[PDB]
Amino acid sequence: HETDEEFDARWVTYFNKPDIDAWELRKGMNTLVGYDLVPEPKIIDAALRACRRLNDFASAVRILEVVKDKAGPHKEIYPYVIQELRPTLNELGISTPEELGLDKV
Amino acid sequence: SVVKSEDYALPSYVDRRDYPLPDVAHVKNLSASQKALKEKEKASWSSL
Amino acid sequence: MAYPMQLGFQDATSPIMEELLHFHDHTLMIVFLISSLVLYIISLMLTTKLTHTSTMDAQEVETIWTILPAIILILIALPSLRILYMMDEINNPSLTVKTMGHQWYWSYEYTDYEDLSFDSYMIPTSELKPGELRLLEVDNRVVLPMEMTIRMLVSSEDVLHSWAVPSLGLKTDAIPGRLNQTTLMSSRPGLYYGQCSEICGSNHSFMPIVLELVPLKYFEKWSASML
Amino acid sequence: HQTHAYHMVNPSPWPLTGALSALLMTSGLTMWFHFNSMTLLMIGLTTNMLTMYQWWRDVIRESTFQGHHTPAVQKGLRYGMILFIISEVLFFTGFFWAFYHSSLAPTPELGGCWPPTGIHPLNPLEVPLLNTSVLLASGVSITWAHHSLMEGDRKHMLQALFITITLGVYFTLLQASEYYEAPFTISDGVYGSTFFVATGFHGLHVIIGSTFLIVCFFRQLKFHFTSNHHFGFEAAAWYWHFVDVVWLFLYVSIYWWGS
Amino acid sequence: ASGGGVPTDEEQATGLEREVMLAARKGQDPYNILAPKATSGTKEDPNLVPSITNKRIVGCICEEDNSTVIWFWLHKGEAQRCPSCGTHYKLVPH
Amino acid sequence: MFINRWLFSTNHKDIGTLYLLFGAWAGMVGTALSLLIRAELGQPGTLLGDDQIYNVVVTAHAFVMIFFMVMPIMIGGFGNWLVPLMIGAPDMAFPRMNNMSFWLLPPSFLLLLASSMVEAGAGTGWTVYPPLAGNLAHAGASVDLTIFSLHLAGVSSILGAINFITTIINMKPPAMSQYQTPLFVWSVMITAVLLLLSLPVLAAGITMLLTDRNLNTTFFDPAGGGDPILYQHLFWFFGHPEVYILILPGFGMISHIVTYYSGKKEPFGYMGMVWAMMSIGFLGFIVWAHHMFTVGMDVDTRAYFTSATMIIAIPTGVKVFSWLATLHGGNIKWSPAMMWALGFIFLFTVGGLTGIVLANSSLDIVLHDTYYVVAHFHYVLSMGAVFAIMGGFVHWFPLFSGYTLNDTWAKIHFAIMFVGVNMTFFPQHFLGLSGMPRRYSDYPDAYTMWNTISSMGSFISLTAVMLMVFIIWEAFASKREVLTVDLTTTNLEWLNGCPPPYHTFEEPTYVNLK
Amino acid sequence: FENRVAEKQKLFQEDNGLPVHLKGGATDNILYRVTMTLCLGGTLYSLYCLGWASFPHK
Amino acid sequence: ASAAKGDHGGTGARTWRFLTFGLALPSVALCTLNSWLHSGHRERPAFIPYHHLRIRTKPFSWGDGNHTFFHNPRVNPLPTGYEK
Ligand SMILES: CCCCCCCCCCCCCCCCCC(=O)OCC(COC(=O)CCCCCCCCCCCCCCCCC)OC(=O)CCCCCCCCCCCCCCCCC
Ligand code: HEA
Ligand SMILES: CCCCC/C=C\C/C=C\C/C=C\C/C=C\CCCC(=O)O[C@H](COC(=O)CCCCCCCCCCCCCCCCC)COP(=O)(O)OCCN
Ligand SMILES: CCCCCC/C=C\CCCCCCCCCC(=O)O[C@H](COC(=O)CCCCCCCCCCCCCCC)COP(=O)(O)OC[C@@H](O)CO
Ligand SMILES: CCCCCC/C=C\CCCCCCCCCC(=O)O[C@H](COC(=O)CCCCCCCCCCCCCCC)COP(=O)(O)OC[C@@H](O)CO
Ligand SMILES: C[C@H](CCC(=O)O)[C@H]1CC[C@H]2[C@@H]3[C@H](O)C[C@@H]4C[C@H](O)CC[C@]4(C)[C@H]3C[C@H](O)[C@]12C
Ligand SMILES: C[C@H](CCC(=O)O)[C@H]1CC[C@H]2[C@@H]3[C@H](O)C[C@@H]4C[C@H](O)CC[C@]4(C)[C@H]3C[C@H](O)[C@]12C
Ligand SMILES: C[C@H](CCC(=O)O)[C@H]1CC[C@H]2[C@@H]3[C@H](O)C[C@@H]4C[C@H](O)CC[C@]4(C)[C@H]3C[C@H](O)[C@]12C
Ligand code: CUA
Ligand SMILES: [Cu+2]
Ligand SMILES: [Mg+2]
Ligand code: NA
Ligand code: NA
Ligand SMILES: [Zn+2]
Repeated sequence: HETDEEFDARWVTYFNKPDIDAWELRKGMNTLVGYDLVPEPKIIDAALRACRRLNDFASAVRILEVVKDKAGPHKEIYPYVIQELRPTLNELGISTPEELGLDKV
Repeated sequence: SVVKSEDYALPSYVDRRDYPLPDVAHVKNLSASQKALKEKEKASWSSL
Repeated sequence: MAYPMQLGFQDATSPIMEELLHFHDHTLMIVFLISSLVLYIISLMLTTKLTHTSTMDAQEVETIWTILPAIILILIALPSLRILYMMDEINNPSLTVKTMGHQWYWSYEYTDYEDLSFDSYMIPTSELKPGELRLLEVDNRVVLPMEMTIRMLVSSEDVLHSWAVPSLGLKTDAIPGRLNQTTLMSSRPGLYYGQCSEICGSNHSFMPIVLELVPLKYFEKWSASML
Repeated sequence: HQTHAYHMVNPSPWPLTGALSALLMTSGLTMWFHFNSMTLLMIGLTTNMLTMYQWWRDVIRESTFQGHHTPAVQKGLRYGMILFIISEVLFFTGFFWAFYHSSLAPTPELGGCWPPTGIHPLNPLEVPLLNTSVLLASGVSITWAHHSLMEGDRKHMLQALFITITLGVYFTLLQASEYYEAPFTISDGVYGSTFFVATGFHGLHVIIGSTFLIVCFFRQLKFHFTSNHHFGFEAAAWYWHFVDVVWLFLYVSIYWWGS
Repeated sequence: ASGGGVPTDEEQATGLEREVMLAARKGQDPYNILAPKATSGTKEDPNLVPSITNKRIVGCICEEDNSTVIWFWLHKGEAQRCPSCGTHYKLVPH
Repeated sequence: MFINRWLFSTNHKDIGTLYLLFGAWAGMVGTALSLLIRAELGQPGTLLGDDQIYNVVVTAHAFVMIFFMVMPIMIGGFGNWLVPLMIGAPDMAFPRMNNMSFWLLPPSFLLLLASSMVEAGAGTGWTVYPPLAGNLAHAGASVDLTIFSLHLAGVSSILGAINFITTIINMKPPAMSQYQTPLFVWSVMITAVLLLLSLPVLAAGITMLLTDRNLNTTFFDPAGGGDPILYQHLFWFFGHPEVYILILPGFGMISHIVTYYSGKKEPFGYMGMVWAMMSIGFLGFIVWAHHMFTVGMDVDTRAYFTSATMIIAIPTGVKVFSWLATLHGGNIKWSPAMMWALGFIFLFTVGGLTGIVLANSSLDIVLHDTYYVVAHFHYVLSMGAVFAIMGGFVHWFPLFSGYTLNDTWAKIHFAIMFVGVNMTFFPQHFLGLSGMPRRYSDYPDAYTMWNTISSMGSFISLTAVMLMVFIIWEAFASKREVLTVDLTTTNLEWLNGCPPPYHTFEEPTYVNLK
Repeated sequence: FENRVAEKQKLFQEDNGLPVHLKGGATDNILYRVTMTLCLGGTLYSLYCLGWASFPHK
Repeated sequence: ASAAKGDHGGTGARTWRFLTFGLALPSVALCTLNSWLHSGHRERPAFIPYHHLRIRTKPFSWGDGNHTFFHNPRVNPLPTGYEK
C-alpha cells in the first residue's frame, strides 16, 4: 500500500524492538513469508539479531532457510542475500543451512 | 518426540515451509547435556 | 443420416439448418477458448513454488470477470436470437401435412385436397433389403416436394412422441390434444431420416421417420397413387 | 453441563415410528388403489396418529413441564413454523397454477370455454360467501383470544378460542354439505379436478388447523400457557391465518372468477 | 370483564428457561445469549473469557467486518494471543 | 444402547454418519443400474431383449443417483456433520425431527424397489411425464409406488431444509453475522431455501398425476380439458432448482477444499462467492422452460428463457475464477482431495459450457432429447457432484472416523475414475451432435463406435468404485489414528479432534464484538 | 379447574434417568410398545404384500 | 385502506372482542340468512353424456367402482345418466 522503502522500514523496526519476545519473533516471520516477496537483507538482519537477543540459534538458521524457500525457482536470490548478510553471520556466529548440512534431503 | 491424541487442544508442532517458526519446539524435554547446550547457546554462537 | 465416427452435426439439408451450423461453430469456438483458458490458468496456478498467502483484494478483478463474460454472452445471444426469429418468420407454405404419433409408428395425413393418409412403420431388421439401414428404414416414406415451404402439423393419438429430422433441424413434440406447427424446406432431393425423440414406451427406439424429397410432379403423381 | 441455551433432545423413537407410518400409509394407499384392500392403510393411519400424539406430547413435556424452551429455542421454533407455512404456500401454488392453466386456455374438449360446457358452478354468493364470512370472522376471534392471553385473561381467552374453533367446525360442516350437494364431481373433467383437489386440500388444512386450535384449547384449560410464553398458540394462530388466506385466494379464483 | 387466571413466567417458568430469566434480571449471562464486548485486548487489559472448564474455544474477528474468523483453544494460565492479530485473551475459569 | 444410539438418534454427527452409509449404499445401486444401461448399449442389438426393462433401469438409475445418493450424502451427510461444527453449535435446531428426515429415506428407497419389482416397473424416465406415466400406458402399481417414493423423499428434504435454515439463522455465536459464516454453511442454507420452495411444487404435480391415475381427475388428460404440458411445467419448476440443489453443497465443499490445500486462511473473494451462490439460487427459479423448448412454445417465450438461462454463467464464472484466485500463490498440497477438487473445476466448467450451448433454443431444437444433453449433465451434474463428494469424503474422512486413508491408494482411485468418466461421457457429445436420441435401448449402426467406447469407459469407473470400497476397508483395517491437522484456526470443524466427542460445543465458543 | 402444572413439573423433572417419552410412567411404556408393535408388524406385513405383488396373479 | 371504523390508542383484547361481536359475528349471521333463504333444490338439468365429464379411466376404489365419493343421486348422474 505504501512504498517499498516504507514497508521494509516498518519490518526492520518490528524486529529491532529490543525486548521483542519469542511470540513476536515467530508472528513476524510467519506473517512476512505470506507476502509476494523475498525479504530484503536489512529485514533478515534485524530478524537474525532478534534471534540473538532471544538466545535462539535454531530460529536464525530457519529464517535463512525460509529466505531460500521464498525465492522459489529464482536460484540467484538466496546466494545474494547470504552474501549481503555475511558480516552479520560472522559477527553473530550464525552458520548457514548449507554449512550445517541442512540442505541435504 | 511422542504426540498423543489426547493433546489435540494444545499448540502443536508442524513442518510447513509457509509456517517456518511453529508454535512449539520439536523437543521440549532436555537431557543433562542438552540443558548444558542450551546454556552455551546464551554465549557467543561462534563458540558453538 | 449420421455416418460412422461422425463428430458433429449432419450436413444441412435446409437453410435454417445451415444457419444453425454456422452458429454452432461460433459458439463452440467460444466454448473451446473458455475451457482451454480455464485449464491453462489452472495449470499456471499449480506450477510455481512462489507463494502469496496473505489476503488478496478482490473488487478490481471481479469487474473483469463479470464484464467479459457478460460481453461474451451477448456475442452468443445476438446471433442465437436472430436465428430464432428467422425460423419464426412467416413463409406461406404451399402444402400442409399432418403427422400423428402412435405406439409405435407414425401416421401421415395429406388432406389439403384429397383424403390421403397412411401408417409408417420401421422395417424389421430381418426384412431389410440389402443395403438398407437397420432401425431407420420405414415401409411407407413421407414423400414431399423438394424446394417448397411445407407446414408440418404434429400431434399424437396416445402418449407423447416427438417428430425429429436432424438434417432439417427439426424436432417438434407430438402431444395428444395439441396440434404443433413447424415448417420444413429441403434444398435438395433425397432421403432424410429421423427418430422418435420423446420416450414413449417399449418401442421408442423403433419408430423412425423417413422423408423422401422429390420434384413436385413426382409428389403429385405419388399422392394420386396413394389414395 | 451445557452453558448454551439450546435443547439437547432425549433419544426418541418417534422419528422412526413416524417414518414407518409414512411407509404404511403410502404402501397402504397403493394396496387400496390396486389390491382392493384397506388393511395396510388403516395401520399406517393409526401409527401416524400415535406418532403425532406422543411426539407433540413430548414437546409439551419438554417445555411446559421441563423448562427447555428458552428464548433461543422458541426463536428457532418461530422460524421453523414460518418456513413450514411457506412450504405449504408453495404446495397450494402448484394447484392454483393448475387451475389458471386450465381455465385461462380452455381446450376444445371443454367447448373451448370456461366454465366448461355442462358445468353449473355453485353460486359464489350463497354458501361460498358464507364460508368466507366464517373464516374471516374466525380470524378476528382468534386475534381476540391472542390478546386475552397476553393480557392474562383466562376466561376470555377460552371463550374466544372456543368461538374460533366453532367457526372452523362450521366451515367444515358447510363445506361437507356443499360437496354432497354439488352437481359436479371430481370426475367432471378439469373443472371438477381443480375444484375438489384444491378445495379438498384446503379443507384438510382447516381440519388440521382446527385440531391444532383444539389442542391449544385443552392446554389452556390445563394452564399450560403463560401470558408471555405460548408458542403453540402463536403457531396455531399463524397456521389458522394461512388457512384463511388460502381460502380467500380460492374463493376469488375458483368460486368467483372461475364461475 | 378484565379478569385473570393466566400464570406468569415468574410464577410458572421452570428449568433452564427459568434460570435464563432469573439471570437476565440480574444482568448476568451464564448461558451465553449475548455477545461479549471486547476490551482493548492489550497484555494489561486482556479480553476475559469465562469458562466452566480449563479451556474454551475463542473465535477472533480481528477487524470489523472480516469474514474470516480465527479459532483457537484458550487455556487456563497466562494470556494467549490471537494468531492473526495478536489481541490478548485470558481464561477466567469456573 | 445400540438401538437408542442408532435408531433413536438425536445427534447431528451420528445422523450424518447414517446418511453417508445410506448414500454410499445407494451409490452402489445407482452404479449397477448405470452399468446395465451401458451394457445394453455396448454393442448394437438387444441385450436385455426387453426395452420396458431397459426404460425401468434408466428411470431408476436417475432416481437412485439424485435422491438416494447425491442429496443424502451432500445435505444429510456432510451437512449434518459439518454445519453445526462450522458454526460452533451444539446440534441442529430440531435434533429429533432431523432423525425422521433420515429414517424416511429407507422407506422411500423401498418404495422405489417395489415399483421395479411389481408389474413391469415404471419405465417412464425420471421425469415421469404423462400420458406415458398415466393409468393406460402404465397401468398398475409401479408408477404409484414411484410417486409415493418421491413423496417420502420430498417430505424428508423439506423438513431437512426447515432444520438447516433454522439452524444456520438461529444457532451461530451471537457475535457471528451471516457474513462471518463459512462458504459451505452458506451453500447449505441456499440449497435448503431452494428445496423448501421447489419440492412442494413437485409434490403438487405428482399428486395430480396420482389423482389422474386413481381418482379420475384429468389435470393432464385432454379428454377432460387437461394438458400434459402442465405436468412438465410443474415438474421442471422443481427440476431446474433441483439441479442447482445437487451442485450448491458441492460448490461449498470445493471452496473449503481448494482453500485448505492451497494453504490459505480464506477463499478469494468471500462476499463475491456468497453473491454468486445467492444469484445462482435466485436465477435457478426463472429458467425452467429450457427443458421444454420443443413442446410448441411461442418464440418470445423461447427468447426469454434462452436469455435468462445464459445469465447464470456470470455468477458461476465468478465462482470458477475465484477458485482459481484461491489457488493463486498457494502453498499447493497435492493431496487426493485437492486432485478431486481440481478435476471438479475443470469438468464442471466443461459441462457448464455445454449447458450454455443448450440454452440457445434454436440449437436445442436439434440437441434436445439426444445424447448431447446426457453428456452435458453427466459432466456438470454426475461428475460435478461425484467429484465434490469424493473430494469432501477424502478430505473429511479423518475427521469423521479418527483414521487416515492411504493417500497413494486414494490418488490411484482418482486417476482411474478421471479416465473412466471422461472415456464414458466425452464421446456422447458426438453421439448427440450426430443425432442419437436419448432413452434408446439400441441405435442405428453408424453410432456403434462411440457407444462402444462409452460403455468400455463405464467399466473403468466400475473398477474405481470397487477400489474405493477396498480403500475404505484398508483405512478401518489398519487404524492409523490422526494426530495433528493444520490450519485449524480457519477450519473450526477440526478443532475438537478426530473424531470429535459425541457432544461438542457444550460450552459455546467465545466471540466478542469489539 | 385448578392449575396443577407444578405437579407435572415435579414429575417430569424427577432425577430418574428416564427419557422424556417414558417419564410419565407405566402408561408411556404401554403406548410405546403398542406403537412400535404396530409399526414393525405393519412393516413386515408390507414386505409380505410386496412379495405377493411382485409376482403374476395381478 | 382501513374500512370506515376507527378505534385505537393501544390495541387490545377489548377492541378485538368488540370487533368479534360487533362486526364479525353479525356478518356471519347476515350471510347465514342470505344462504338459508336462497336454499332449496334447483332444477337438475337434462342429462347429456358429454365425454369431458363423468370421466372413468379407472374404477374408483370403493363401492361399485362407478360412484364418486360423495355421490348425490339427485344431482350427480352416472356415465349412463341419472339413477332411479
Ligand atoms: C474435455 C474433457 C477431456 C477430454 C478427454 C478426451 C479428449 C478429447 C479431445 C480433447 C480436446 C477437446 C476438444 C476435442 C474436439 C475434437 C473433435 C472436434 O474438433 O469436434 C468439433 C465438433 C464437430 O465439428 C465438425 O463437424 C468438424 C469435424 C472435423 C473432423 C476432422 C477429423 C478429426 C479426426 C477424429 C478425431 C477423434 C476424436 C477423439 C475421441 C475422444 C474419445 C475420448 O465436435 C464437438 O463439438 C465436440 C463437442 C465438445 C464440447 C465440449 C468442450 C470440451 C473442451 C475441452 C477443451 C480443453 C482443452 C483440451 C485438453 C484436454 C485434456 C484434459
Ligand atoms: C449439477 C447439475 C446441473 C447444473 C449445475 C447445470 C447447469 C446448467 N445447465 Fe443443465 N442440466 C442438468 C444438470 C445441471 N445443469 C440436468 C440433469 C439436465 C437434464 C435433465 C433431464 O432432461 O433429465 C440438464 C439439462 C439442461 C438443459 C435442457 C437441455 C434439453 O433437455 O434439451 C439446459 C438448457 O438450457 C441446461 C442448461 C444449463 C446451464 C446454462 C447451466 C449453467 O448453470 C452452467 C453455468 C456454468 C458455466 C457457463 C461454466 C463456468 C463459467 C465460466 C468459466 C464463465 C465464463 C463462461 C461463459 C461466458 C459462457 N441444462
Ligand atoms: C370438508 C372438505 C373435505 C375435507 C377433505 C376430504 C377428503 C380429502 C382428504 C385429503 C386429501 C385432499 C385431497 C385428496 C384428493 C381428493 C379429495 C378431494 C376432496 C374431496 O373430498 O373430493 C371428493 C371426492 O373424493 C375422492 O375422490 C377420494 C377421497 C379419498 C381419497 C384420498 C386420496 C389420497 C391422496 C393422497 C395425497 C398425497 C399427499 C402428499 C402430500 C406431500 C407433501 C410434501 C368430491 O366428491 P365427489 O363425489 O367427487 O363430488 C361431490 C358430488 N356431490
Ligand atoms: C390422514 C390425516 C393425516 C394428517 C392428520 C394431521 C392431524 C392433525 C395435526 C394437528 C397439529 C397439532 C400440533 C400440536 C402441537 C402441540 C405441541 C406444542 O404446541 O408445542 C409447543 C411448541 O410448539 C411447537 O412445537 C409447534 C409444532 C407445530 C407443528 C404443527 C403444524 C401442523 C402440521 C400438520 C401436518 C401437515 C400435513 C400437510 C398435508 C398436505 C410448546 O411450547 P409452548 O406452547 O410455548 O408451551 C411452553 C409454555 O407452556 C412454557 O410456559
Ligand atoms: C401420500 C401420503 C404421504 C404421507 C407422508 C407422511 C410423512 C411423514 C409422516 C409424518 C409423521 C409426523 C410426526 C410428527 C412430527 C412433528 C415434528 C415437529 O414438531 O418438529 C418440531 C420442529 O419442526 C417445526 O417446528 C416446524 C415443522 C413441523 C412439521 C410437522 C410435520 C409435517 C409432516 C408432513 C409435512 C409435509 C409438507 C407439506 C408441504 C409440501 C420440533 O422439532 P424436534 O426436533 O422434535 O424437537 C425440538 C425440541 O426442542 C422441541 O421441544
Ligand atoms: C455490495 C456487496 C457486498 C460488499 C460487502 O459488504 O462486503 C458486493 C459483494 C459482491 C459484489 C458483486 C460481485 O463482485 C459481482 C459484480 C462485480 C462488478 O464489478 C460490480 C457488480 C457486482 C454485481 C458486485 C456488486 C457489489 O460490489 C457486490 C454485490
Ligand atoms: C411458462 C409460463 C406459462 C406456464 C403454463 O402454460 O402453465 C408463462 C406464464 C407467464 C409467462 C411470461 C409472461 O407472459 C411475461 C413475459 C412475456 C414475454 O413475451 C416472454 C417472457 C415472459 C417472462 C413470459 C414467459 C412464459 O411464457 C411465462 C412465464
Ligand atoms: C370451567 C371453565 C372455568 C375456568 C377454570 O377452569 O377455572 C370455563 C371458563 C370458560 C368456559 C368455556 C367458554 O365459556 C366457552 C364455551 C361456552 C359454551 O357455552 C360452553 C363451553 C365453553 C367451552 C365453556 C366451558 C367451561 O364452562 C369453561 C371452559
Ligand atoms: Cu414414439 Cu418415442
Ligand atoms: Cu434446467
Ligand atoms: Mg423431450
Ligand atoms: Na403471543
Ligand atoms: Na442395445
Ligand atoms: Zn484476531
